[PDB]
Amino acid sequence: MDIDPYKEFGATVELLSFLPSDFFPSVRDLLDTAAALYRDALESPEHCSPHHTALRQAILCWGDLMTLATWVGTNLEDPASRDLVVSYVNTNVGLKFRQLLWFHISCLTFGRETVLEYLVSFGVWIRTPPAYRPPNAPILSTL
Amino acid sequence: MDIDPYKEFGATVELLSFLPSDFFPSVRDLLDTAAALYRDALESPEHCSPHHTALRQAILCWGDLMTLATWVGTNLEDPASRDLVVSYVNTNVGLKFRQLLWFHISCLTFGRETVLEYLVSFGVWIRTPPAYRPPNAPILST
Amino acid sequence: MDIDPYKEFGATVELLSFLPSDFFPSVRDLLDTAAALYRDALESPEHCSPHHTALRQAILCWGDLMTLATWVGTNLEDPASRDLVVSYVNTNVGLKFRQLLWFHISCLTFGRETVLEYLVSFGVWIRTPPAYRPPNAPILST
Amino acid sequence: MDIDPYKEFGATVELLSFLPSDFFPSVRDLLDTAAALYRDALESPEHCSPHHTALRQAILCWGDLMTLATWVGTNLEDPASRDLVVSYVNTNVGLKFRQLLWFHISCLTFGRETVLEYLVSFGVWIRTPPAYRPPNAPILSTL
Amino acid sequence: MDIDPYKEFGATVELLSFLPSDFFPSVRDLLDTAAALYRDALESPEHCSPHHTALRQAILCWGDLMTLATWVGTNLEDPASRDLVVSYVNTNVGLKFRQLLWFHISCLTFGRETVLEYLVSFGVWIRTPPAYRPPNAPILST
Amino acid sequence: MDIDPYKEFGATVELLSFLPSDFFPSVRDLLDTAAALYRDALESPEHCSPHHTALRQAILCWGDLMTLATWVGTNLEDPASRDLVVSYVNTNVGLKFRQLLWFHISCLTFGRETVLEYLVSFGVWIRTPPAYRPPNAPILST
Repeated sequence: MDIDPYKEFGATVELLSFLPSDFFPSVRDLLDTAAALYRDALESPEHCSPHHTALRQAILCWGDLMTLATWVGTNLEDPASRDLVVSYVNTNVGLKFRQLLWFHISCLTFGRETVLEYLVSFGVWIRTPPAYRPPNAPILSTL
Repeated sequence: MDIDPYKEFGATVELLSFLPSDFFPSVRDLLDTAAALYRDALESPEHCSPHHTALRQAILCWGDLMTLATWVGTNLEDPASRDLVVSYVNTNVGLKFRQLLWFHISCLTFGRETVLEYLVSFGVWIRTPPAYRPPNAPILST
Repeated sequence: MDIDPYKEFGATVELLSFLPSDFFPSVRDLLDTAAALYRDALESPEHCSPHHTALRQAILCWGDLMTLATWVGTNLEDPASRDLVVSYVNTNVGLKFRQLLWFHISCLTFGRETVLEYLVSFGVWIRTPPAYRPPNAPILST
Repeated sequence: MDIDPYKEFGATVELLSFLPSDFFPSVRDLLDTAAALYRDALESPEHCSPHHTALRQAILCWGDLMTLATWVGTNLEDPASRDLVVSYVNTNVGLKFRQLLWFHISCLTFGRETVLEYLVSFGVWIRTPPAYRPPNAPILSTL
Repeated sequence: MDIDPYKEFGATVELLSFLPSDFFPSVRDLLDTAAALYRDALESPEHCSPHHTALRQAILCWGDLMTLATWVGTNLEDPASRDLVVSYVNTNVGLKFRQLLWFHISCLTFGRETVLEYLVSFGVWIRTPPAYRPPNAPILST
Repeated sequence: MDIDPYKEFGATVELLSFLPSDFFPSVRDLLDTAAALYRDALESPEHCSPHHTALRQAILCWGDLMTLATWVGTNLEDPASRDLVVSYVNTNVGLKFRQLLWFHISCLTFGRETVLEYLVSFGVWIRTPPAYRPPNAPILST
């Protein structure tokens, strides 16, 4: 299927793919921010914003995959394949979940337009080769 | 942690526990019905209703677990492990999706006002003993 | 002495005698349906309708007879007596509760106006001989 | 289930539990007062008040348990277990039924606010140790 | 090349894929029903609705393939080839016509507003597993 | 129980736990700041603000826990019990009491809104990679 989750809010998979993997916080850090900043809005039953609506489902999906990881880790009889599967889940699907949760959280915190502007700026920044790129990477804030 | 997927709508997990496991349709069935009725509803410039957003997220998540299954089929040479994992993905993670996708497609077709009443009526129906149980189960329409 | 539980509503004991004993659902079924649809209706700061008050009293009384059953299971070593008492609580005190809880949950879901008519229609249905009896018994909806 | 019957009317199981067991009248006395003061209101089909609505069901439940007690007393073949069961029902569930019926009857007679005030006062009174507690216990009346 | 016959109406090819192949009626049945209800609707001085035009085109096309079949029966002496061609015309080109003619006769009788909803409801019905599937399939009326 | 002491002031136990353990200052320097800055306000009979009452109760509680520890130290002859109890009072609950005192003291000095804003700011700053975050961390100010 040719479906893009971020295409609704102006963002796109091509636009976000420029971000290096090291940029995103760890998934546990994103779920820690989720609680600490929006535990009321997430648990409350109002349709606060489409960002919240997508974020709830994203968090639940990550919960399901975490349960899947524990299931393999505790149940599987082969330590080698056990580690293989847990490491496959924690990294490959990691990237995607850390990216989606980060985008939604950043939108809620900073404004959709602000996040899109920052992402365009970082797309410009990263593609420059090191020898001429500025030393300090772009920083995100609404001012 | 304990976010409830259906709470923000008019149904919940415990409320949706009424409907038996074998009642819900196959994920392939739901996917085909979606590709048939709503192929642009989940591709329009902007989302129209929270149901569309939730349905789209459901398609993404099920696509992720489908690609996981294909990857397992390709990579896990051990036939027993490959069979176990493919059975798990389709029998234990498949039911939850079946439920979510069904709740978000019936809502689009008929609306929450009709789906929530259907979920109450089906509980009433399934609760009666087989002696007095109407042979024809309730079905959605209009 | 001879207080009638349903008299203050639109049904009575003799009126509710129409519905067979095996028609009513299990107390566990009714309890689950309640925990699913009305979990705050029976916990809100103040009661909203007499149906809520009566349903809450019914839950308390059934909880009392459930704890009696568990206590009997724990304390009565004599297996025959333990079996007799557990059978009694669930077969002779269980039917009356099944009836009360059903009448107070269907009223909440659909209202007295629909429950009383359903109880008349079911009498009409059950009264006909099997030759002309419609195969599909009447069921509540909307 | 975490349900409290008296919580609707301001009363609570914690609030009423302070009352000593000897305080409540015998269950037969409560059912004698029921008739003598509210036989018309109980038998009449109007929803006079939520107190009446709860009281009708409470009386019917006690009737059912009385039938249960007679059933065991007359039918059971073992006199020892027969007496055991009848005494278990007449005392343990007694406390609860004598308490509930007493609360509803007192509310009907005296006013919900008056009963709550008296119950708070008796909660203060009973918790005081004997050496400093007043000799005469609080008395209930609307004045 | 890829013109869609139903796109200009409220249904499509993928949408009409829900209804099983054996559900649609025989071409003879549809032809007779047409000769019975609409014999002047497809012969009036001028067309009244696009449904009439499309139905008339369908009759012409099916007449062309009927005459092809009769010509094959007359001319192809080889019994095996004659049997193969007559089977093909009625089993592989016959289903597409059955579909088109049915969609254009039900639309005339009941209108698109009723046919499109019927096609969604039948998908919902057929999708449910046999365990909970209502024994009586949905049918058009009024 | 499930009472969060910060629940009233806006914060939560999880929100303050969103900072690392070692970040909070020790009880000693913290109480020295309290005494240096608001002793006259803490000793005054004026409940000028809820923070004053909460802090007043907190220091008294910590003192009660310190007196118990000292009594254990002087009374118990066993070195093992003495060491374990004096550590347990200091390390296991020291973090919680060090975070409770810090919240109130910072709230008084800079204002509650400043502390709430700083908590989220620093919690977000501690989780971003160093090469993509300002080298110097945030600090309270007015």
